Amino acid sequence: DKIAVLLGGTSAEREVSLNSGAAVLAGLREGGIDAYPVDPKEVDVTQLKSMGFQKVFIALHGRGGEDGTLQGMLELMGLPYTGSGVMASALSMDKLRSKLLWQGAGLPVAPWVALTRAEFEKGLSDKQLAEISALGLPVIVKPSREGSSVGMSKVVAENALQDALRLAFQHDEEVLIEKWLSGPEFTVAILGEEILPSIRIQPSGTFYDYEAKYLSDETQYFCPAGLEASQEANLQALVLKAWTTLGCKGWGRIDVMLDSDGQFYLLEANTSPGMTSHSLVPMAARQAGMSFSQLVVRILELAD
Amino acid sequence: MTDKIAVLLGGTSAEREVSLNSGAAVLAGLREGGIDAYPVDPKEVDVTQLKSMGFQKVFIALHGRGGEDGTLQGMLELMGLPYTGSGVMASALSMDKLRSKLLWQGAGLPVAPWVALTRAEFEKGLSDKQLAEISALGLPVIVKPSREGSSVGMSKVVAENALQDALRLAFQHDEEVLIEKWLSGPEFTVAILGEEILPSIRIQPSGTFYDYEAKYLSDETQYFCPAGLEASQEANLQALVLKAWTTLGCKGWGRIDVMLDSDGQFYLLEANTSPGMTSHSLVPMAARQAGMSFSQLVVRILELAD
Amino acid sequence: ENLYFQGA
Ligand SMILES: Nc1ncnc2c1ncn2[C@@H]1O[C@H](COP(=O)(O)OP(=O)(O)O)[C@@H](O)[C@H]1O
Ligand SMILES: Nc1ncnc2c1ncn2[C@@H]1O[C@H](COP(=O)(O)OP(=O)(O)O)[C@@H](O)[C@H]1O
Ligand SMILES: N[C@@H]1CON=C1OP(=O)(O)O
Ligand SMILES: N[C@@H]1CON=C1OP(=O)(O)O
Ligand SMILES: [Mg+2]
Ligand SMILES: [Mg+2]
Ligand SMILES: [Mg+2]
Ligand SMILES: [Mg+2]
Repeated sequence: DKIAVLLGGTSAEREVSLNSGAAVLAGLREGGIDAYPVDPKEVDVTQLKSMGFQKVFIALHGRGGEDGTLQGMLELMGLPYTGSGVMASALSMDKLRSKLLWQGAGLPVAPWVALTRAEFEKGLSDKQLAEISALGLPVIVKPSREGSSVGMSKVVAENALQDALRLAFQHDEEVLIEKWLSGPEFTVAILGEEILPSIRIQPSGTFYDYEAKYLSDETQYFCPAGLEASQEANLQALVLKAWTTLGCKGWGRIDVMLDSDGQFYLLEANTSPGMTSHSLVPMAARQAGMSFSQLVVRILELAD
Repeated sequence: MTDKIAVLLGGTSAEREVSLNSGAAVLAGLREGGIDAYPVDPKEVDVTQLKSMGFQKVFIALHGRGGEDGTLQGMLELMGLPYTGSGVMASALSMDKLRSKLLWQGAGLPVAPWVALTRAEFEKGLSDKQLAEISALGLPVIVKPSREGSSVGMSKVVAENALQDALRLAFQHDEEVLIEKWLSGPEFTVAILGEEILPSIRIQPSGTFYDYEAKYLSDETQYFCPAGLEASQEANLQALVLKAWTTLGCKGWGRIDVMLDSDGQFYLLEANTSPGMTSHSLVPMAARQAGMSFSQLVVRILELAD
Repeated sequence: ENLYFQGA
């Protein structure tokens, strides 16, 4: 079979995606698969089956490639594709609705307030200001539907919030204000029915931002995560429940942080994770005894 | 040389026959409004070809998976064709009753107590914790597939020993099923059109619940619009429905189903992002009470598209 | 194409 490896696209994470797709391609060609890079910014994707491919590997990040739109197109084109279906992809991109779903399911999530742009440009009511104040300081402000820490700022003073919302609202119509979690920070990869070894992330700097993710050499990673056996077990159980509640499939990565109470809190699910080498999914597969090439082969194998 | 509109109807879901009827009425209604609309059935026509066929915009009159669950919306977004109703995420969520319920509960909105089961769990055999949770709902219960419509796959369980039969039926239609506390009713439905909440409708089936026969075939189902609620009860219902619609991220138009229970409280059942549009359907009924003919309604739904 | 509304 001929494989298309979708890379680049038109989101804020285009540059990361170009690097993931480059790495996925090579690992796939090293595995004996007939794979070829296709960039949706360059190539009309609606033409894939007419171009001669019969399976797709999605190495796109962000809205378009990760939010169910592509998965819907591909489902109707017929073509099997890597990762989560339409619902779980769309839901996993929307951090507000992920949070609501997990809270509904009794899962641990950081206290938060959500705001729309219409609510912001009008001005905040006393009800909303009271809710925001009960979060304490500091808080994090993030767009609901971004990735790679885009549009995020940490606010440490109450009068600095309205400015941080202005930045976030340049990226989304819906914004989250969340309680600042102490850390430490972890990420857990999923592959089929297998939860892979957790990774602890220690950024130099305020949080795990875009620079810390892709540009800097100062970020420290620990695989395995160095947790006590009971804590590692609790982390894995929590991630499994989070994954299944969202309805995710195939592979992915869920972000989790400890807070000051010594408990884990779910941040988000990523359904088309980074695949450079700076990247965390390949690192966990390696620890489990898989080469990068073996990982991408397996991800392709679990499709519809 | 104005816009050519495709009315998608029929398709391959369990609700194909209802959708043929919805599309038939929508087609005539749009033409009555001066819109150059044509029927396209995805069962017979490759919808990946709509743009190449010369269509500019799409009225979705499909019901069920394949038309209402975000898959089609996804395709149309990449094709760059504007379409009616909710986008990819809200369509996918509204189709999934299990995840609609979780989201609504996360938002502090009222939902019937329930237990969810996967097909794997049912086949493994129900645990003692599961039988306990199910028993706590009391009897009767209602059993539904997570992702159907038109009461397909649903039934009422009146004896413990027949729960298995209701589950086997629902599992013929989905890989995830819900068992819900029985709500006393009465039953209502509330249509949404753009930023307007339309008059609620009280629904009174002649039989056990509002099943496929009561919805589409019986002349004994009774409807009341207006619903006969006291002014503040009506306001409360409309406020609940708006919050449920906004929580799911829905847009354009739709219809949310709600029931009272013995405690005097309203409980959300589900949202429908591509509701019935037969002549006798409930969205047209609510729009009629609000002063709109059927043609004025479909023209408005189309105007709301992207 | 032959249309339901001819012209436009
Ligand atoms: N509530 C929080 N408290 C502290 N740090 C946070 C919080 N939420 C996010 N972060 C930091 O921001 C980074 C990105 O946030 P995340 O929710 O994973 O969004 P993204 O999709 O941008 O990765 C996290 O990896 C973490 O370093
Ligand atoms: N918990 C419940 N208790 C009593 N009747 C219910 C309950 N849930 C649904 N019903 C009945 O079943 C019908 C269909 O259920 P609903 O959840 O609306 O699914 P559908 O998508 O098939 O319409 C309702 O219109 C109502 O008559
Ligand atoms: N979405 C980015 C791209 O690859 N992996 C990601 O994870 P995130 O930075 O969103 O946690
Ligand atoms: N899905 C059907 C067809 O159109 N309207 C509907 O509502 P439901 O029967 O799902 O409550
Ligand atoms: Mg992310
Ligand atoms: Mg993250
Ligand atoms: Mg329904
Ligand atoms: Mg219903």
